[PDB]
Amino acid sequence: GSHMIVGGSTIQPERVDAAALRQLGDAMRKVVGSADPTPLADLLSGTPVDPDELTREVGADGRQALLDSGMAVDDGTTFSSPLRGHQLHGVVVLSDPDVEEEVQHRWYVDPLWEADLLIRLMLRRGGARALDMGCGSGVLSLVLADRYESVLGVDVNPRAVALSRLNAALNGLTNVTFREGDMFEPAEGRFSRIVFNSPTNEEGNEFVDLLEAGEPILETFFRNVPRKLESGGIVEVNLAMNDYPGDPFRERLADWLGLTENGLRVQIFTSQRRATESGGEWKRGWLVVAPGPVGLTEVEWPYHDRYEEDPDALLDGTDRL
Ligand SMILES: NC[C@H]1O[C@H](O[C@H]2[C@H](O)[C@@H](O[C@H]3O[C@H](CO)[C@@H](O)[C@H](N)[C@H]3O)[C@H](N)C[C@@H]2N)[C@H](N)[C@@H](O)[C@@H]1O
Ligand SMILES: Nc1ncnc2c1ncn2[C@@H]1O[C@H](CSCC[C@H](N)C(=O)O)[C@@H](O)[C@H]1O
Repeated sequence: GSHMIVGGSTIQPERVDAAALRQLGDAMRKVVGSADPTPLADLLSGTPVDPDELTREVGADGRQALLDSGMAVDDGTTFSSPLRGHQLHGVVVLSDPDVEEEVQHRWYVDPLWEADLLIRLMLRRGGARALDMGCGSGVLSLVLADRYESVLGVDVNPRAVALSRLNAALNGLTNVTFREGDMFEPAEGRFSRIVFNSPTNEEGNEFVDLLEAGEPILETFFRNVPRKLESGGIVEVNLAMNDYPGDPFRERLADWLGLTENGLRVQIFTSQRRATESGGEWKRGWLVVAPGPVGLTEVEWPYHDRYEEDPDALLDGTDRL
């Protein structure tokens, strides 16, 4: 048909018993991320697999649970999966494979481009109630679930809600809730923790799709953050920022947050930057709202480079700062 097919597959965990899902999840903990792929690990890496082999490893029920949830598809001979398995930070996560923009369905889910990294940037603290805006595959929500009494994930992509729910089910996590909706609209009450791996990269002000929504989505997030955040609470945001001549991002951010009016402390840790036509600058960085002296600070923290060199060096970094 048309070429934008990756990310349109039907995902339906509610079609399977939660016990079957937690068993499949247990099979996945054994083999996903381990070299010399078993049948199940190779299925979750995108290779066609004989169901005979797959059956010996997860059972006949496990084999049906893969088909009924949509984790696998029966060609005729073999089984294939439209998703990819990951195992990190104590959790097992499925998501779409990493592929080029041009073959991305409008419901394509973040293939975990920065999730492992952002999880290492996250303050290791815990508390009452966490929110994960744009939760995608649910990966950030599943991690936070370990140190928060409850976690709410929100995404406007109904495929990502289904996938998030599947992944929670695979890990047998019971304190995680996902809702479909537009930004804060289904997030009732306040939160002691808010995390946002934002849909922003090189699109500037332009809305391109659900993964690159333009600066307007950041303005909405940050304008509404003060009424969503508990006193003493913590916001963390992965984002792309654009500085234009006489028009720096950090100032637009201050207005959105009502920085002085709300008494907020905001630090931006900038990791990558490149000059643009307009004479201004593109940045990628990590923004944290946390308690302390009212104001906005910006530092250079090349955490993308230090990640390539030694990932565990990033643990408790924002705490040290
Ligand atoms: N190497 C090939 C890949 O290159 C691009 O991948 C980008 C990611 O997009 C970007 O992720 C960030 O930008 C997304 C929007 O682009 C946001 O939604 C997301 N929250 C945010 O973390 C990473 N930082 C860097 C990576 N090079 C393409 N997009 C992708 O199709 C392609 O396979
Ligand atoms: N208006 C909106 N309301 C809620 N989520 C939105 C949104 N617009 C885009 N998003 C979501 O924001 C997510 C950004 S990608 C990050 C996904 C996941 N948290 C991870 O780290 O891997 C996407 O899933 C996208 O669907």
